[PDB]
Amino acid sequence: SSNYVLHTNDGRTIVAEGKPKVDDETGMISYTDAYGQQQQINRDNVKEMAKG
Amino acid sequence: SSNYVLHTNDGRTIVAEGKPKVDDETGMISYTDAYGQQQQINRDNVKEMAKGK
Amino acid sequence: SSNYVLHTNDGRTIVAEGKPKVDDETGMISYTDAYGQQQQINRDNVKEMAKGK
Amino acid sequence: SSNYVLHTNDGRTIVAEGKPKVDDETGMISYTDAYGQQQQINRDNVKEMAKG
Amino acid sequence: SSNYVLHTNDGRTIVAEGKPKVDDETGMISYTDAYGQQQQINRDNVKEMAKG
Amino acid sequence: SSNYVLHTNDGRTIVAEGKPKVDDETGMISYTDAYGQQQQINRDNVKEMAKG
Amino acid sequence: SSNYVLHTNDGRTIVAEGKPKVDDETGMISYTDAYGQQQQINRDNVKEMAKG
Repeated sequence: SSNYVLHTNDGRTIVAEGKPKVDDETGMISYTDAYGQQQQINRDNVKEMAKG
Repeated sequence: SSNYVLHTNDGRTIVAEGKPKVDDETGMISYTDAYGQQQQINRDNVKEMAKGK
Repeated sequence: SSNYVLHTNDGRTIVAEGKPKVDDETGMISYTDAYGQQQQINRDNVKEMAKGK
Repeated sequence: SSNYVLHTNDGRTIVAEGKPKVDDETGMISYTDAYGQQQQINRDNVKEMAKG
Repeated sequence: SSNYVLHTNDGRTIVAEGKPKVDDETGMISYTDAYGQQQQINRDNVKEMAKG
Repeated sequence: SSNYVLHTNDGRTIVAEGKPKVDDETGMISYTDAYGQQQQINRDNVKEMAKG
Repeated sequence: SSNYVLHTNDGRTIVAEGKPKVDDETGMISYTDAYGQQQQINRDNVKEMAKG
């Protein structure tokens, strides 16, 4: 898939390898960063998301 | 479909191609912008929107 | 149709034609303004609502 | 009638004729004021409520 | 029965006759005070509760 | 019952006998302290909890 | 069998032995720390989480 770009509410821009989605087991937004590591972020700190 | 205009708490005015709707797998408001890029925005960052303008 | 007046948390009063209601597709309060335009407003920005003119 | 008084965030004391209740269509607390007009107030703006 | 004491976020303690419970019609915490009068308070204004 | 140690957001430590859990009737975290008193605390004021 | 790292609001970097998950009884994020102790932390207090 194409990369996705997340904009945090703390001024950061994060690249994800695929579409970030809520992990029903944690309630947080799960994604894979550019280094291929699985990450999760509090949804309250995610302002926007763009495909590409 | 008629475009919608969203106003964010950040002061931005954003144009969507169709009615923005919550995406069940993200919990955020999903839409496609005027440029055709698929975007999502936290509902807490949306102040209001209108159908057309 | 009965009109409503929405009072926002930012000092605005908006006239609605028909009772504003939560739109499950967006999670925001949906209504039609005095000009026939469909609008949506974040529930957190709605302080009170009065039925009438 | 059953008379209630709502105490709001901004310090107001509002008289309601009949028990105020959430309107599931709006998610807000619905009530009839001392003048017979139907009112609705955001739940987050209501601090306390009392019969009297 | 037994009394309960509620501690609000505004530095106040209210005595309740019986266990306060959410009134599903209002979404607030419902209880009967010492005066035997029906009272309701926004859950966001309740810090703690104790059974006396 | 096994003890649990709760830490509030305002920096206090509270010992519970038995696992604290949400009381569906109040929406708050319910527990019995080490001294046998039934208490409840607003979830928003609970930072963390540890078994032991 | 991979470990996880939780980043909290107060700048803590907590190692979890296993993927943290919400506990339906408390509504908080449940996990086991490096010392084998069962811990729980308010979702609102977790900024991010990383696998590795």
